[PDB]
Amino acid sequence: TEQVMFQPGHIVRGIDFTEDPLLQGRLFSYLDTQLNRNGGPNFEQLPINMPRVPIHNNNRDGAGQMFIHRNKYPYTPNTLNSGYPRQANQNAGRGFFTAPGRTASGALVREVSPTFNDHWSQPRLFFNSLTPVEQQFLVNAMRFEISLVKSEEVKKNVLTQLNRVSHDVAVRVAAAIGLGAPDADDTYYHNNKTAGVSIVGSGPLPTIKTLRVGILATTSESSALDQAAQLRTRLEKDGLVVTVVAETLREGVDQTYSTADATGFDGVVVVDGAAALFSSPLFPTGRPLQIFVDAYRWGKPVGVCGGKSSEVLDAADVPEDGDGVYSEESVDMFVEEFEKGLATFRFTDRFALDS
Amino acid sequence: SPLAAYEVDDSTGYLTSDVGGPIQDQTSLKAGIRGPTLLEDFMFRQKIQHFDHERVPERAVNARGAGAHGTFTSYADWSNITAASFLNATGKQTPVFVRFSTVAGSRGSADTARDVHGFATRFYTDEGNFDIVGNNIPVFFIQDAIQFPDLIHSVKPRPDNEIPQAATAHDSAWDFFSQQPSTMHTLFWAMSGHGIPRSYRHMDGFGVHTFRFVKDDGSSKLIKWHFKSRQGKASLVWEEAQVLSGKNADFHRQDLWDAIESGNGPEWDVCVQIVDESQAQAFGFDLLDPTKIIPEEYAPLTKLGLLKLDRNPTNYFAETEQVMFQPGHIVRGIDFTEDPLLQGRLFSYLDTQLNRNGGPNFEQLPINMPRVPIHNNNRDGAGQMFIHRNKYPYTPNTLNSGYPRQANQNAGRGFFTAPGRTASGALVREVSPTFNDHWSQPRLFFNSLTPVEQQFLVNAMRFEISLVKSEEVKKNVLTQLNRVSHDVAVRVAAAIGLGAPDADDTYYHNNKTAGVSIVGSGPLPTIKTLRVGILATTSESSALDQAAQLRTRLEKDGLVVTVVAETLREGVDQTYSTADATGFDGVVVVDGAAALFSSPLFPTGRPLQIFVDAYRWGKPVGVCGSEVLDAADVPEDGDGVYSEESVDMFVEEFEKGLATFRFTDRFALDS
Amino acid sequence: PLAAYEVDDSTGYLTSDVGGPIQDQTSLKAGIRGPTLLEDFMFRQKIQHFDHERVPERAVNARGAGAHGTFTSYADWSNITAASFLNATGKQTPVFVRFSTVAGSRGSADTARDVHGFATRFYTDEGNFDIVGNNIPVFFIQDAIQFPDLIHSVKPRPDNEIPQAATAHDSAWDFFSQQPSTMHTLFWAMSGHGIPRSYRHMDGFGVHTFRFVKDDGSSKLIKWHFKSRQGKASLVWEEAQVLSGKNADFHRQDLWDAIESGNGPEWDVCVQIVDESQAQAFGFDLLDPTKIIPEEYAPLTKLGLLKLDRNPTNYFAETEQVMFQPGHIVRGIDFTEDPLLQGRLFSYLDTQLNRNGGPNFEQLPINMPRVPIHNNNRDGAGQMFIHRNKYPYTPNTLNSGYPRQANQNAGRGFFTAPGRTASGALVREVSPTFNDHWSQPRLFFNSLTPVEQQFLVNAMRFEISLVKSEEVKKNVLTQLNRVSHDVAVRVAAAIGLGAPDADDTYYHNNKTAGVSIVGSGPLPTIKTLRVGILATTSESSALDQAAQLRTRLEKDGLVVTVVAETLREGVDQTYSTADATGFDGVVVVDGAAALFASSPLFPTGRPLQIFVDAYRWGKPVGVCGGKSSEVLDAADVPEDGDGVYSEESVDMFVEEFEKGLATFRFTDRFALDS
Ligand code: HEM
Ligand code: HEM
Ligand SMILES: [Ca+2]
Ligand SMILES: [Ca+2]
Ligand SMILES: [Ca+2]
Ligand SMILES: [Ca+2]
Ligand SMILES: [Ca+2]
Ligand SMILES: [Ca+2]
Ligand SMILES: [Ca+2]
Ligand SMILES: [Ca+2]
Repeated sequence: TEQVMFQPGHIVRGIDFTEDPLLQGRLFSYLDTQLNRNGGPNFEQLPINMPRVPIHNNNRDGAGQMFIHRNKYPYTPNTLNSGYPRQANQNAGRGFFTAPGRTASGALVREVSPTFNDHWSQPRLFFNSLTPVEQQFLVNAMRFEISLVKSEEVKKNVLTQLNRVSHDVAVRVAAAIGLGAPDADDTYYHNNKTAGVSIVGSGPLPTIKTLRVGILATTSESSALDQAAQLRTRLEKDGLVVTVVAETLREGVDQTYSTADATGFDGVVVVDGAAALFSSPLFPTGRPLQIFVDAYRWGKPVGVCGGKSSEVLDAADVPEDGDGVYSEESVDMFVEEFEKGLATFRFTDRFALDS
Repeated sequence: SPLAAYEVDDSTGYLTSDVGGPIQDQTSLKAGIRGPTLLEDFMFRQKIQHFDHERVPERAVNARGAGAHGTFTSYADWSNITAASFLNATGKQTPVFVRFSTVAGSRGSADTARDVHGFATRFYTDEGNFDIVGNNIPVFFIQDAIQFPDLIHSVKPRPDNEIPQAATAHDSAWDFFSQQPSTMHTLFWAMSGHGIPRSYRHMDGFGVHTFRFVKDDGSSKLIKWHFKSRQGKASLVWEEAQVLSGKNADFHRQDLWDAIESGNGPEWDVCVQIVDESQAQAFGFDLLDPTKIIPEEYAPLTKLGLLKLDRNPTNYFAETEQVMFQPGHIVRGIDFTEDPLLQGRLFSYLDTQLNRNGGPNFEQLPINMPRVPIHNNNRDGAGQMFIHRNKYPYTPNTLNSGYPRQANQNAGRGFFTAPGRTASGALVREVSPTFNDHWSQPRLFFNSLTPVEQQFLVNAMRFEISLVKSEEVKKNVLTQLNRVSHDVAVRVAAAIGLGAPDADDTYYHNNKTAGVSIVGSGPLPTIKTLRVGILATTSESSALDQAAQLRTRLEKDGLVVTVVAETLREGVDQTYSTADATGFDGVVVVDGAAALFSSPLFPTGRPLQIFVDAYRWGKPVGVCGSEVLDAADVPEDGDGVYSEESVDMFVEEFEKGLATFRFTDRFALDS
Repeated sequence: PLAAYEVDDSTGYLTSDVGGPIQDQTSLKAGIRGPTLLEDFMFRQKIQHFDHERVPERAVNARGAGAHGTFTSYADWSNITAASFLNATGKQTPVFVRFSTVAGSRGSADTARDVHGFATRFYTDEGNFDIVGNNIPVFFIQDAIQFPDLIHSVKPRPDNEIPQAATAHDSAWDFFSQQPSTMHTLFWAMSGHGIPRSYRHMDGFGVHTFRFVKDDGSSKLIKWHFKSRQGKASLVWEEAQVLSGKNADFHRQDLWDAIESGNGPEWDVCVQIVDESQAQAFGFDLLDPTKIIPEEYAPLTKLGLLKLDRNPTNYFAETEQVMFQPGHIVRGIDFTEDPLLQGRLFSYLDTQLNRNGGPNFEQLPINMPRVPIHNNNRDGAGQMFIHRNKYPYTPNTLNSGYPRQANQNAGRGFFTAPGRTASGALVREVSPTFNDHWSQPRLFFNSLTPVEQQFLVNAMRFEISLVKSEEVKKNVLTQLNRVSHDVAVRVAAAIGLGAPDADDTYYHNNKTAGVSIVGSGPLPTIKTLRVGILATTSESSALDQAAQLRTRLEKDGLVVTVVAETLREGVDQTYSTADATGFDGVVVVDGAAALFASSPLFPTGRPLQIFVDAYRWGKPVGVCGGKSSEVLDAADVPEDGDGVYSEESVDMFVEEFEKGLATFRFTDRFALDS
């Protein structure tokens, strides 16, 4: 992984470049930068970089040269090696070839094409295509980052650009930084949308295999660990990755409260045998409840399994009838409902919106 | 062998990039037929990038050299003196690679420079690579490794103008020699024919330092490595070496390559002198001192095995340029000594390879790989070619069950420091007083040379010191030479118009030692590979007939025959224009060519000058079939001068001449 | 010039690189006969440095030597170029020049037969401008992508790395005969241009067509030609072979010495200037680097004087580390679509990463400009600057918009010639206008003198006789025959093959000025030329003669070496170390006549050999004193021979001998094919 050295210059017959000036310059950079990383010119000889076909060429020597070349006439044209290696091109040897319809005309220029000049319509197209909560998250990311910019001039300049994409984005972002948004400039504003760029709108996940479920239990009650073992079995059958959390390790418990965190899970379940936990030298004060509260605040499916739920849900300020909040005595029923929540993945009705 | 797996065949196939994409490489991609070249041309950039990065730093010293592969075969089970696995059974064979080199010249300098020579041998043993990084001279200029940059800066070109190339013939070098008297012994060797060997095959190999042989019972003895050439000892003469440096900079590397290609691969008996630890100061000097030899009179040679070089490299850069030797490549059964020159060497080779290779994985290059499994916790680094399966590369571990396991005197045939070794005293930057005699052994060496040999060494010093501009340095040089031999001081002083200092007899003596003279080592044991130039003419069908008759005879006796004439044709190898006496070990003029001794086809007098140069330089010379000998002012009665009508008779005599190799009576001596 | 970076060690105690005083002569050991200690930091820092002294040699032109100097413009050249270094009569700009061979490694001999580099850096007030040229105006190949093919073929065979610094081997001649574009440069290399007498006696060429661009955007096509003020001179090959052995450092020493004596070499920096409309008007393509513009079609314009007058202080730091680039270009100059030039632009910037081992090679003193640098290049190994601007990106407001963009209209920016265009398919195709590989080789050959043509035939005979492959030799004769049937026949005769039937397609009888060495006439100056005076310590009068000649010769700027059996006052060299290749002219004092008729002090026949060699190689030779027959007879040299002198009078001898030094070579001494 550290030594793999990719290049857009690693192209094959059947593919060609375009005159995208970003692409064009990349072709130089990767070949050159590999000299930096590898410290010499024979980086294509590292195992991870080698091809899976024979190499025939007249490249020689260089630091770290791993081949012993038999051909002692590595120049073209030659007779002393019978004209080998032979040239490959469109008509012989399945050579790479530049698309033959490609042309260039005009002055040799350091000029930008005016066709590149619309920097704002597509940002607006992308924004228009996000759902309302998704638009809010984007506004909030901008509010977070721009509020950390110290220069008032830079912040003003940022609002000027954002406003060219969307007046509303500029207004909402300005609100957090205590500046005024400039007046609407409608040149590039439009209402068009495009498919397949939204995450929130992309629907439930097609598979929940690998998703992580944290089961918060206790060693204080044999009943709680029995619940967690049963839940584990039912969940693991479906390819979910189960972590049972308790105060200390023992058979069946994967993780102590001290090392556990809501970020370790895609869904969190409390077994009702553990309701009492919701201070100790074994974990920070309030840790078990905070794992549940965090998972809820971050949109994850959360639930209590066993039939007794009000104690836990009330301590966590989590409404029993919320979307993505589960309570069932039946392990089977609990898991069936919970797995729907995992595919839904995030319950976005837990996030405030600008009005 | 690591090398077979990495050989790449390009005898068939379409050209590809390094990542296997078929491409072309003859025309740049352009915006129109007369247009500018495009940055998107990856074919151009990958090819030019590789070319732009072909070169690597030359070796800090010994940059000019050539290598070959071969085999070492043990003569015995040497258990009784060493635990070394490669020496543990009669007939046991180990692959070797050897590089020979000069020392001061950069990588494109002439082979026939006057210099110390490197003789570095890698034994790819079944218990690790073992390197003996030796020289063709048994003693070194300096007594402490820390002085190496001083010696080498003084011998290498002056740093303002990088003049002169591959030569000690300048002020700085002789300033160093005259200020650092330890240099005298190696200097005498370099100023002898040992500085200009006839080939790599006609020189011996020496480890220089005292090492230890260590037995499995922990006992040790002190040893000197001496590789004894089976081809004999032979030198050029200095004027021939100078001409050679211009006419064939590649002379030694060509000589070696050709010998191998012809099934005449060079051999050495790999030998040691072996003495007890108690004898470290028993011979009148300290065996930790790398400026001293053990005279053979005090310790004879034990023949351990045969070294044969019999395969050339496939790719010079990948094998010869990239081989990276280290005296730190040691194996169980061998140890170091407290020789301060050897001690510091240990650090230098490991570090300098980072410079050449540009990263730390230089032992992964095929030529540097061992021939046994590697088990260690070395990881990562630029150019990492392995994919290590062990994800717990730390010791001690339980998560990899304790592997790799520690090897030591009692486990896993580990290396171990000789257990009888000790250290005692202050931590000092002081030179042992036992190292202080810088002059007796140079005198021993000089005494041991034949009179003409002593003349040649004197003439070498006369040549070089006359090129020293500084009057003060010249005087200092005579001061030191005079401590070795008053006569050497006198004779050298005469050439530079200075007076020698009065005799200082402190270190004078009349002792001699066997095995250091070239001139005295007798005729060569074989003449195979030696070169005969037959000077002929296209004028006379009879000249060509004569030449071809000589050729049949001489080639059956293993000699390399070159028939020279005005122009090439069937049976003629070389034109006069490209021919030179330095190309030959013997010269024969065929009777029919007597006329040649002006043409637009070669320089005026070239045919005669080849014959005259060969005679002046001491070679066997002859005419097969009066006038030629008169023209060349060569006496018909001369030793190593042949004059016969009978081809068989001529061949028989001439071949004795080739064994004698040099007729030293052609050289004037001081009286 | 680089004074700020000099370090003086003429006084003081030894220190580490961090200024701690230390010693460096004995290792630290556990006891006086003990093992060396790892804690010996004095040892490790010294030896680490030594271990890492070397850097990769240049991929080509590894063997070379450099000096500092000054360029002076002759005029304000505004009317043809915006280049600031050319914008005022008398304007001076510091330069550094490196001269080189091409194929040999470091340590190979100066006097190998080869193309030679002539790379000039102008440290201009608008940036460093490099002209990375050669001593031959045309190059072997027509596309940069072919460079590794040419260089692999010329460099040593890669199994044994043989032969050093030579085209005289199969691969080279295989490549030349398979790639006929090579013929022009090949003919130049086989002429005296392949073995120049010194770096000072050769010219410099940019090779490619470039553009001169005016501030108004208009452009003209130019060829750069640095015309030597020392004259043109070559060695003969046999002499060159001996020199390679006797003095591998010959050209570097010659240059070093000329500068130290106050005879720094000079060139007129010239251009041929033509209109863009003339790119195809001369019967060949100006984009084609295998073609010269005959001077009859476009005369040379003298732009200014280049003079080298200061040697480096440290060869490694200055000469070894200087890193030229044709991409070091300045406002007022631009490139052309020459496909050889085009790819070179990439190569030099990349290859310096190899040599320097890091990206900040422009910060080495020798590579620095003499004007402020303002850019947003940052970090990288070996970063020597401490940049204050903490906003190194454009566009910025946080650094007020600095550095500002420079272009045609502001800040005196470089700009591409605005009339330049491209048109057509993106192609890996050679222009048919490049296809004539033979007419110019023929024009060149036709322009040489008869003995010069013989020398070139003989170079080819020498090299091609060493090619082992019969098929390569036959292919070589096929290509040479397309240039000249007579050349093919004459070369063929040495290798015992038949030349193919005449093919007259590209034969012609046209000639061009300024390409012949032999025809360029006597040297305009004899200052620095070397005279060896052969004497004897056996006769006090021979020493007196040598001394009187010394005075007379040295007065005229000649470098005089007196040779005798042994050194003493007034004798510079012994016979043992003397050689005819060390001299441009040889004089025997008649008091020394007896040595020309055995000694432990030099090789048998040495004194006579020096005289005979000098004669055979065409040099002026003579005897001073009145008694010349003994020496001249022994040397088989005729008294009435041109370039052979015999006078009693020291004054008269020197006047005649000096005319001979300017003639330089007496060509009547060389046999010609019938
Ligand atoms: C007994 C005295 C010594 C002998 C016989 C010796 C022998 C050699 C030989 C034969 C080589 C070339 C190996 C090859 O062919 O690649 C070499 C290289 C080298 N030597 Fe030593 N040497 C000696 C002393 C030293 C000392 C004292 C130092 C430094 C403290 C030293 C540092 C080097 C370095 C830096 C190289 C280049 C190695 C490489 O690039 O792989 N030498 N020496
Ligand atoms: C018109 C033809 C050319 C001329 C006159 C030319 C001239 C030179 C000169 C004079 C040097 C040595 C500069 C110095 O003294 O440091 C040099 C080095 C070099 N050249 Fe060129 N060259 C030409 C074509 C090329 C081409 C086609 C390539 C590759 C595409 C190339 C790649 C190099 C490289 C890699 C070096 C070593 C540069 C360095 O290490 O700094 N040359 N050339
Ligand atoms: Ca193509
Ligand atoms: Ca010096
Ligand atoms: Ca000898
Ligand atoms: Ca063991
Ligand atoms: Ca070859
Ligand atoms: Ca000439
Ligand atoms: Ca590096
Ligand atoms: Ca521009």
